[PDB]
Amino acid sequence: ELQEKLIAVNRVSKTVKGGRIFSFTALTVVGDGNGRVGFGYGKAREVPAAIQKAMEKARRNMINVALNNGTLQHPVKGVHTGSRVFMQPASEGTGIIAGGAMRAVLEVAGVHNVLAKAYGSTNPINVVRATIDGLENMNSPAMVAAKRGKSVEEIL
Amino acid sequence: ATVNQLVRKPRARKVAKSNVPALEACPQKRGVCTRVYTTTPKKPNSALRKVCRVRLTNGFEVTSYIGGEGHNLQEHSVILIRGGRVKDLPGVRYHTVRGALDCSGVKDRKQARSKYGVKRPK
Amino acid sequence: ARYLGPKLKLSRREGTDLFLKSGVRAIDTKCKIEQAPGQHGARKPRLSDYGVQLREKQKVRRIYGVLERQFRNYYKEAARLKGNTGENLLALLEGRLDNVVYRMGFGATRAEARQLVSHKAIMVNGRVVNIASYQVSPNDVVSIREKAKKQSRVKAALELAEQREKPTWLEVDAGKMEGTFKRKPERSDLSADINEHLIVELYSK
Amino acid sequence: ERDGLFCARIFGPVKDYECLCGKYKRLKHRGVICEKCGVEVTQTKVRRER
Amino acid sequence: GQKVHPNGIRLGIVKPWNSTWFANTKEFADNLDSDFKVRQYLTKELAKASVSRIVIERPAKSIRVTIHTARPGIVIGKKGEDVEKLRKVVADIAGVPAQINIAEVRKPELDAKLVADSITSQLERRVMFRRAMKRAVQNAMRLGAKGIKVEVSGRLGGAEIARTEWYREGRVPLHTLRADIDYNTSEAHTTYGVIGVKVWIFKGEILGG
Amino acid sequence: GPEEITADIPNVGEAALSKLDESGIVYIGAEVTGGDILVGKVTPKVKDSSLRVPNGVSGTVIDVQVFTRDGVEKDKRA
RNA sequence: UCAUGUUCACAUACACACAAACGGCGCGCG
RNA sequence: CCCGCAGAAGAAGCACCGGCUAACUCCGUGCCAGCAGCCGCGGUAAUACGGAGGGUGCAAGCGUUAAUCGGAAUUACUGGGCGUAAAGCGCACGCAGGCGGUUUGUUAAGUCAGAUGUGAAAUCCCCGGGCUCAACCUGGGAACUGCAUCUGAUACUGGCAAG
Ligand SMILES: [Mg+2]
Ligand SMILES: [Mg+2]
Ligand SMILES: [Mg+2]
Ligand SMILES: [Mg+2]
Ligand SMILES: [Mg+2]
Ligand SMILES: [Mg+2]
Ligand SMILES: [Mg+2]
Ligand SMILES: [Mg+2]
Ligand SMILES: [Mg+2]
Ligand SMILES: [Mg+2]
Ligand SMILES: [Mg+2]
Ligand SMILES: [Mg+2]
Ligand SMILES: [Mg+2]
Ligand SMILES: [Mg+2]
Ligand SMILES: [Mg+2]
Ligand SMILES: [Mg+2]
Ligand SMILES: [Mg+2]
Ligand SMILES: [Mg+2]
Ligand SMILES: [Mg+2]
Ligand SMILES: [Mg+2]
Ligand SMILES: [Mg+2]
Ligand SMILES: [Mg+2]
Ligand SMILES: [Mg+2]
Ligand SMILES: [Zn+2]
Repeated sequence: ELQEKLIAVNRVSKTVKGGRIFSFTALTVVGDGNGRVGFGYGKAREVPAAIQKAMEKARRNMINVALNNGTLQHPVKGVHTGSRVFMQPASEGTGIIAGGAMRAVLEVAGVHNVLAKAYGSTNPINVVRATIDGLENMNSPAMVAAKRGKSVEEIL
Repeated sequence: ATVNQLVRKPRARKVAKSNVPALEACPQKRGVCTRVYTTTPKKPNSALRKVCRVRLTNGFEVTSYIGGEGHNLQEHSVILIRGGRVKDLPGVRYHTVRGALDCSGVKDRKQARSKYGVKRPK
Repeated sequence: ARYLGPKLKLSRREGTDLFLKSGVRAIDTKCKIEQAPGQHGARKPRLSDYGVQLREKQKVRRIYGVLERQFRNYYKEAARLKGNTGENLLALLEGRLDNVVYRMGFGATRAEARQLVSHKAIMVNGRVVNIASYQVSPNDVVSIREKAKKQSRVKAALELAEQREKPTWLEVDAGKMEGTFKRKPERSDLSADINEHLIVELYSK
Repeated sequence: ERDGLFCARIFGPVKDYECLCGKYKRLKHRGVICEKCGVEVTQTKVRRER
Repeated sequence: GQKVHPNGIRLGIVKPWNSTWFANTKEFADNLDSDFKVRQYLTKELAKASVSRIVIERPAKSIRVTIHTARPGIVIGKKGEDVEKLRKVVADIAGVPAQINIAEVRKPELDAKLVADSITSQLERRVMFRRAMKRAVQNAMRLGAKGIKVEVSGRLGGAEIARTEWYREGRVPLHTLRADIDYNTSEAHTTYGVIGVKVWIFKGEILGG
Repeated sequence: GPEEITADIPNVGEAALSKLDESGIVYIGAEVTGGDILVGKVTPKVKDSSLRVPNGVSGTVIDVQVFTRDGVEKDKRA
């Protein structure tokens, strides 16, 4: 029921006539454990505020994913700025074999058995972006049947 | 990239040089201190770091850091050197081993004794 | 090959009760169970993922009394075996002979059980077995020999066990001092507080 | 008192949607059965049903 | 840049004085000294009973002190043992007949001195400064301050480098003279040194004077 | 553990507490209405369980009485 | 037309929801 | 291997504790002495040097050095790029080479399918068995992704012939 966890919190600065202005960025990710996942990127002058903003953002604009029995539906690639990610469904009991950020998003989503790798850049924000894109861009056998105008048994 | 190109001339594995080529894939090596002196560190540090130019058994003339406070070294003193750089001194790639052939262990050390060739007090 | 040190210390560090003492006297009375071990115990830095996994692993290892090489080996074997790795690992740990004797109730602690096994007090299928790591198999009867049957410690242990909760996967006779290892215990029968999955991940990084 | 006329593992948990042994306190665990005391984590409403 | 004291900049106008007596220049310094002594004593004695504002007013060779305090019951004591004792000690210190009155602070969340003291106590007992300050501001806002500012300064969390942090909520118009700005200060004497607390509480904008 | 009577009630501000004295009992002659706290009792592990005037009723508080066990401390309303 | 500025050295970094209960004994109103 | 004797008796160290990385305080020194795998630490309050206490990790071992693969999608066949980050020959012509629109026929080299032979034993893996357990030994399988030969399919690619 909307379990959420913060991946990374990072301090960033702007410079002004006076001196430096520090601020914090919090990348959180929430999900219901049944398919729905949404990430949020909050920024505030102090960490707790940043985290709260991130949580609110994440809670809205979540996204549902067609998950098959607590794992992926087919091997899926995902790309974004630099973070290019590969993730493959694996047999029940393997557990989530997945990096950091990646592990978080998958875990909140509710996938229990995946083999992932983050290629390219591993910038948390981008990797989360990639993972969510990859998860979304994954249809189920119901969906493919609907698209092609067939029964699921014809497709298998 | 094109398979034809690869077929003609395949991809060269990147032959990585060693950072300790005087060892010649030996874990240590014996040498004779040609000369033992102090030298100034690189830019964000101040010290007088002890170092010795050593003629190795296999011909090479290296320079080796000498860790620990105080040492019994001079010319014609057979010592064993090991792999490891001092980031700090430019061009120094080897440590002397404290507690071998002709190097004493550090005095009054109670911690990391194994690293400094110091026997267990009682 | 054995941990030779304070036991409540181990428990304090982990957080949980590892059952390293007989339980006549409560551990809160025997030690400051609330306060963590050392000069700087009353401080809780936020623990990393690695750290948390390590702490749990330590907990299980301390509970059973397995050193690291042996534990790693157990994990490897469990992984090799078919089915779930964590479940398998727990089963192996339970299977250990010292653990089995403790479950049966001839030793107050696992330490006591281990000592008995070492000293050749315990026969598995009528053969004095000496190894604590000896894997007991299903349907294996394991019994106290008569010379150790006269041990007041053994009888005391039995009384303590009678107080304790009996395991479903063993059957033990207090007068005969013999127990039949009927089947390797299931995970639902074992304690839920152990998160074997963390151990598996740690040994899979 | 467990296995008495109110035992939370016979009938069900007392707290609103959370378990007695303390191990689980969130809807994610809904329907797990613990191994500290053995209670099922579920709607406390069902404590009047069973 | 260095701000003028809001009480001293507001005296007369919206704010009353904490001392109200006449004296010629012969007796003036002495009177001041007596006030300093008694005030110091009173704060020291009733620090635990939370004491917000002593108001001294002496007519006709006699002093009338008025202690504004969040919890009078502890200031008065049962049977009036402590009030009586204080009266007598105060009288001896002054050298005139004393009279103590005790004003009950109904809104101690809207009192700069009280807030500062609470924050200081927490700081002394090693709470997280930021958390304590946040709690103080939120509480005042909830209670209905038109605004509040709190500043803490120096060796925060035992950090080697000193810094000042401040939180503001609502409006706190310092340049408006008719603005009823309550202000006060305190110091937490921690193991790492002194840590200063300043607290402004904008009650609202008085138009009568 | 043992309860206290106090003005230091958690989770309530001077908006209500203005009618209690410093001990934790209402002033005599306080005029009161629904939800006014008459007696600021609190329970450990702190819970604000205090006597509030029940809904609907209203009146002037004409008197209070205080009763205490042996070996227990008084207060200035006692 | 109007050059130059010795060396190093810049922290703040985590609970949600929850508002009084059940039986005698009485008196009284309708 | 078994039995008996005595008595806790004869038997615990090594590294680390700023971050990565599990584990923090005090004293000593004061850009010195020193540390360091990386980033760095030390100029008078050193959780980074040295000592102490406490803790953490391994344990009859523990550290350091060397070396290989991994992480390194960092030689990218699976699985990289080339406007500005390293990277498009200054531009063309052109032999060897690489690739080749469309139709039909034939062939069967590539390709595919099946069979036969072989691919030593050991090793790896699986189910067993024996050493008290393990390591270790060991029975039987599986695997040994290969290679050769023969017999088929004509889709595609190749050859030859015609368009
Ligand atoms: Mg410098
Ligand atoms: Mg061993
Ligand atoms: Mg691996
Ligand atoms: Mg000025
Ligand atoms: Mg010049
Ligand atoms: Mg310059
Ligand atoms: Mg740590
Ligand atoms: Mg020092
Ligand atoms: Mg060191
Ligand atoms: Mg100094
Ligand atoms: Mg360090
Ligand atoms: Mg040190
Ligand atoms: Mg590679
Ligand atoms: Mg590249
Ligand atoms: Mg350029
Ligand atoms: Mg060019
Ligand atoms: Mg060009
Ligand atoms: Mg063609
Ligand atoms: Mg051709
Ligand atoms: Mg052919
Ligand atoms: Mg066997
Ligand atoms: Mg073979
Ligand atoms: Mg053709
Ligand atoms: Zn539970």
